[PDB]
Amino acid sequence: AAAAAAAAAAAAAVAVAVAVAA
Amino acid sequence: NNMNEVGYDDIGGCRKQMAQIREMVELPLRHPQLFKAIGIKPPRGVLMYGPPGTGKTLMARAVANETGAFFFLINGPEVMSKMAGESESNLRKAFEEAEKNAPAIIFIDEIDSIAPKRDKTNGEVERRVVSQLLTLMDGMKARSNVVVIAATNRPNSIDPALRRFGRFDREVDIGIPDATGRLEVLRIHTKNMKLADDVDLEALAAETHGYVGADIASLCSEAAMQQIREKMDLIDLDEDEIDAEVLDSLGVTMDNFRFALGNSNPSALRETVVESVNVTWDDVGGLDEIKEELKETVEYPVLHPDQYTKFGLSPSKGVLFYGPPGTGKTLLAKAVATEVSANFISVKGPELLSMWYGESESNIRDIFDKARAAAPTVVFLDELDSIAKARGGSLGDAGGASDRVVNQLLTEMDGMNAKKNVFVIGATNRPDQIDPAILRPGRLDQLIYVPLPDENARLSILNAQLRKTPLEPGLELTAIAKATQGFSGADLLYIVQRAAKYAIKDSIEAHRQHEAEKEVDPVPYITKEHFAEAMKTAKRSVSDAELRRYEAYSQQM
Amino acid sequence: NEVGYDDIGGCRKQMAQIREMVELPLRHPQLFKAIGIKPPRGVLMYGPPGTGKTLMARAVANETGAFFFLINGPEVMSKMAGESESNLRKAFEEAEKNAPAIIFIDEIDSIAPKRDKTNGEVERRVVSQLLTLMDGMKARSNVVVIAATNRPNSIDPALRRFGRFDREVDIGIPDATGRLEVLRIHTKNMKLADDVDLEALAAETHGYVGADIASLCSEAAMQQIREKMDLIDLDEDEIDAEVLDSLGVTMDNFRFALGNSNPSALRETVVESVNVTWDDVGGLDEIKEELKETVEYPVLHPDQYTKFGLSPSKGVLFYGPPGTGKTLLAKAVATEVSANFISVKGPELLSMWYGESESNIRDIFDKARAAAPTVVFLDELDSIAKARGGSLGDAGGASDRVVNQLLTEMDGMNAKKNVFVIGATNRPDQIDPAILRPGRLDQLIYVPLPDENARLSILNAQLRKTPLEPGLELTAIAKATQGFSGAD
Amino acid sequence: NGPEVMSKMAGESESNLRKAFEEAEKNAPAIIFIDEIDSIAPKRDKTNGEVERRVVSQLLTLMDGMKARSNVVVIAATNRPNSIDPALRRFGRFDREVDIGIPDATGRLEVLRIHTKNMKLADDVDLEALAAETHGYVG
Amino acid sequence: NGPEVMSKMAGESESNLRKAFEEAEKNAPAIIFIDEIDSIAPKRDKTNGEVERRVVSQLLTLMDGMKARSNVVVIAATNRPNSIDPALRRFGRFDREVDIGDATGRLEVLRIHTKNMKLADDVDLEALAAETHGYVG
Amino acid sequence: LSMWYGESESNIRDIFDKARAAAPTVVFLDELDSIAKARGGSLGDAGGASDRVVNQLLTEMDGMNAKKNVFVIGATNRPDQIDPAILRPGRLDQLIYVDENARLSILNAQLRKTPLEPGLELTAIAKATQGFSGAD
Ligand SMILES: [Mg+2]
Ligand SMILES: [Mg+2]
Ligand SMILES: [Mg+2]
Ligand SMILES: [Mg+2]
Repeated sequence: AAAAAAAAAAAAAVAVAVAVAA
Repeated sequence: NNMNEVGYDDIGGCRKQMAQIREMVELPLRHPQLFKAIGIKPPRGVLMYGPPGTGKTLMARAVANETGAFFFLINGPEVMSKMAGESESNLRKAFEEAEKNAPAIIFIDEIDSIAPKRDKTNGEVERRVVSQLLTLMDGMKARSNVVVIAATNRPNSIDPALRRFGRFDREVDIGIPDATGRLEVLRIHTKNMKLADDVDLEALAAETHGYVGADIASLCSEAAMQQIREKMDLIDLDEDEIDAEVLDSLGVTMDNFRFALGNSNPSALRETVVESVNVTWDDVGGLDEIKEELKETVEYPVLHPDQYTKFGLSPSKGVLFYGPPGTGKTLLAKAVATEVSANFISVKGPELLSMWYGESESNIRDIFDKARAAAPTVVFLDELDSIAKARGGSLGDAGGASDRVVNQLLTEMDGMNAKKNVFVIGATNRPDQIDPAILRPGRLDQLIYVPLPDENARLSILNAQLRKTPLEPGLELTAIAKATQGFSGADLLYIVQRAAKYAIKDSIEAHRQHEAEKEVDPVPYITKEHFAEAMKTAKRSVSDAELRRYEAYSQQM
Repeated sequence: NEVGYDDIGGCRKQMAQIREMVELPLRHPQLFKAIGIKPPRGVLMYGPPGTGKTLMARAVANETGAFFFLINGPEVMSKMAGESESNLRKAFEEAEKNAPAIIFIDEIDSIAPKRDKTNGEVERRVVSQLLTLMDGMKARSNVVVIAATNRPNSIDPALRRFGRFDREVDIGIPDATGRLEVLRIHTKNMKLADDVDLEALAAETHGYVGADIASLCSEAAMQQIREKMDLIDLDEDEIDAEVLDSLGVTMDNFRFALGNSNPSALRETVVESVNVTWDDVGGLDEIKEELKETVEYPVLHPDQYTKFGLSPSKGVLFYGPPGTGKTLLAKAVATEVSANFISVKGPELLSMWYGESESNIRDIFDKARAAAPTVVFLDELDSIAKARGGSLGDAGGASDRVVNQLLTEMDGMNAKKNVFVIGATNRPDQIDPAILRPGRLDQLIYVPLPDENARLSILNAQLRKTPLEPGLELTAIAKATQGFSGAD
Repeated sequence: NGPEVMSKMAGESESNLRKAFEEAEKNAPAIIFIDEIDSIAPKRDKTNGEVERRVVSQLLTLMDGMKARSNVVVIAATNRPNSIDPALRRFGRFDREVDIGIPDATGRLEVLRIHTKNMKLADDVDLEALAAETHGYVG
Repeated sequence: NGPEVMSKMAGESESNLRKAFEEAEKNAPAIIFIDEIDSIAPKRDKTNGEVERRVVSQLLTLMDGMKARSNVVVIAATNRPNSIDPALRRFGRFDREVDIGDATGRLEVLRIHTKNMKLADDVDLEALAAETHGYVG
Repeated sequence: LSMWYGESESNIRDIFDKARAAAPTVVFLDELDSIAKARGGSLGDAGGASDRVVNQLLTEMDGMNAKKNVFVIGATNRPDQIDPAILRPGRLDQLIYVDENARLSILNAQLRKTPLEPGLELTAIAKATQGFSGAD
């Protein structure tokens, strides 16, 4: 007989950075 | 009778599509001599797609009933099994039964369970089933004379190999019906049940906008239920028994359908349902010419399509309100959402952004798809200074998502036309921070400036919040208007709320005095003293620098 | 034992709707043949947790004499390949075969994750099998399906279509009268002292829903048990009758339980109850009275507002020199005023990710308006409300999007029933002009330096719990300090 | 244990939870201790997987539903309470949350007496000074 | 073709590939046409199966195992030029690719297709080949 | 102008790669004022991005030999704010100064699929409007 399997690995996120002017 | 269902007379609103499907399914199955004579081999597979409830399953029942040819129903997720390698045998025996018995017809519902596009899948059984279906379908000779009917809710999640020449050559976009089609379907469904005389289905079809196929049936059922509910209370219809005299005195009137319409919404916009806010066009004091122009611009495409056709000017769908805070832009949007007789999806600016990668644009595409489905619709964008920010406003980068979302909005607003009837209303407080790319002609054409109210407009506004408020007979509002110069609608609301608070304080004090010492209400109306005490603290909101900036922007345009 | 329709009070409208749908086609079907059309058969119950949806399912199961199937959400799935769909088919076949029956699908969110954002094939196959069973060829013959959910927006739209789930009933937070019926239901099967007054208790509860009320009752009972088991010995063996009888639940027990329990929804952001009083705040008497009346009028006297048919003012912003006592007023409102308090700092809600600031703000305001009436305290509002466009270099205008989210969410196409925003800033020049607009923060209260009698009042308030010399007088101290503040 | 329930097969973790609860109810009036629940309750809304949602839904159904709990008491332990699904912090599921915080001087002295009982102290050893100079020790 | 290589028997795809290669080496110096290679070669990085990796390794070891006395060539058609294994584009198997980027061919295809029907007596397929610009096949 | 750093210049780089790939071609640079700006002219900017854009454009236009025969077409409203580093000889030296007949042709091409009144002449609109444009 056959069988199934579940899988959830990861994803991709985006970050936010702050800069300084002069 | 239920198993009989109904042939061509059941499905309505899609004459061309039903004629095409019958042409493909009946003629090459009853007499294939004419196809050989003309010299074209009829196809072996036909795909149907579209939004749910459009009538695809109905199409399958109509073809199954109208044509007496043998039928064999299989469904997507019921083909495979637990034992090792039986899905292939199941499909093989299905095709063997389709060939051996007669020139039959095979119908597979929800192919999406079997075609995961081969890109977002990892297992192997799906590969086996897809390849088995591909070879079984390809290995069908001319003499087979068996046709397959496919039914998918979303066509873009299909394995493209099935779109190749020779496999499922004919697709049919069964779309939303029009007013005539919707009225016809209404007639089809409501003909068995009794209907009161006082009914104008033309009005019901002109008012039914985003409903498709089944939603109108839901409307009818809800109206019938309402009729059953009202007649149960008044006659004291008891659950123990039924009186036959009541049964013959049952008729669904137009008011039932009005009630059902007030409680039902299009299925596509079900997720994005908004809380009900009751605003009328007389509640929005002032702004008379602006309100007339907006309603006229929104009404022409929906009431005189022949007039629109008999012309050449491109209908500018977009519009952007700008002005100082508290002038009533959101109030105008509320009034449109309440009293336009069309769909309306309200969104707040920053809600769409998401931390994950891609989801934001996915939200923009799905929302605009929902807008396309429930056509006509009015997508109200709040605070475009969050979505349409200038690419150069901030030197720092937030990950580049801002550019991607702005480009997504431009590609999904530039890919519009007269069809699908979607008017986008903009409303911002600071017009300087919107990207000029959006204000290009053809994207956001109308630019209405909502100025500070004038004396007559201000008096009208003041009268507009005091519509439902009991008021003392001896009060004159012209002085209040004359004494206020730089005020806004929000300031007037503040004045009225302060007056109401003072009145409530007086009422509670008097009631406490009455209870202590022991007309009922000593203060049933608001007083000039209350108004004086409210305007002792009243003041204006918007500053002169902001007025200067808005005047400069207006003069620059 | 059995929970009938008299134990599920507080949802009379929805109770009637679902009772109609379940009974009328199963008590007098002749009427539905007389009207001509078939009745609705699919209904979706949705709402916040603990509102009583599962209780409604239990009541329907107990009352109706028809066959009933119960399905937990994840339980159907299994390890063997293609076993979940077999289970769904077996369940539906059993429901149809035996008799007209009621299916109940609990926690539908586990089964229909929109079939578009999921990436597991098993999920897409279970969704397709459910869609086919509930609508398709030979779908249903006189069987009704009810499903329960907490997040209706996480459901596939195809399931939310007529014929599958035609009507969505909204099991929302009960009103004060609903709380009264809930209390009477849960306090009808116990022995109570005569002093108990349920109407005032229901009035003083402001955001409690269902199981929250049950918790309050349980807490009161437990405290009563911990009030009379102290006078009596431990009694490891058995308890005398004289204490077993005549227990009684005083109203003080309920008040004590109210002083501890909090709404289940707001348990995430519970704040420790600092102890302040109105007498603790010296001076500012007129501001104290105006704030008190502006807060308690909507919550205690709603009939008068509807008599005039006008909404109340919501916002207020204190501004003045540092240490004048703004946070002290906020603490007093938090501790004694009856409305719920959400104390949040200024820069607390910002986050490094993209969009999580506005998501957090939306969540905070959603909780605030859920258990309304509620008071929201924004300490140092000038941190989150910056003049838009003032900073050339910024994190892609993160502050701009935050302030836009706050502005549009606190005033837009919402319901705006009872949310009172309190702002406290000592630099009111950095605030955006839109925030100062009436209808957002209508009351701008300036807290000046205390006068001689106000410095005397503050000194008396600050010496209210300390022993002092009999010959000591504070009028000289007031006469000597002229530019001082409360902190000094 | 928290992560002890997770398995690679699809539909086995919730089956394990069901087996645990059925055994607990089938045996005797029992007590169920779930340690480190933060691994089986990521609020089911900010998470992106699929098995975690399924286990959370199974746990929620088992905790309360039809014939919810017949003579069984559930105890839970966590290091951060805010990162749990609000649906679990309701009466019927988790009625009361006790806050076991930092002990005071008396508590520190009590802990010191409890621990030093098995050790052999000298006649010159006092514990009050040690409990005084010890300030932030969590026990 | 691409997806016509799978069978119920486990590993039969490698046996089918070996059978085809030994038939092409046994009969004559000939040419093999592998249409729709995007199904056989799933680019080996986005896939997660194991029989696909086994059949890709079998096709790799069968394309490499052609000696001088075989004198057979292989032809392969694809739709997208990006979803191909670089191990299949390595030196030894596939190095000479063509980039197939008119009205005469359209008239030829028309006269090939429509010559098996009772067409007309007043038709000019030159105008149909001229006015049709972007059609293919 | 891409928000991501480096990508901004890569856009112009691969735009000129697409231009040089399909030789001959015409690169119509609309609204030159923005791209043709003095390097680092603005004290406050996103890390002097303008200067990098102008340097990428200058170093990807001056590398055009007699081969690949590209041709850049510019258009602007304000010629004051264009960079003299882009108005230099060897890159872009021509200066065409830019009517009534073109306005009449634009009005007649815009009114093609329109049911106009037969008793109507558009020469009055052409003669009354002198310094107008096709958009208005
Ligand atoms: Mg269907
Ligand atoms: Mg507004
Ligand atoms: Mg429940
Ligand atoms: Mg303070």
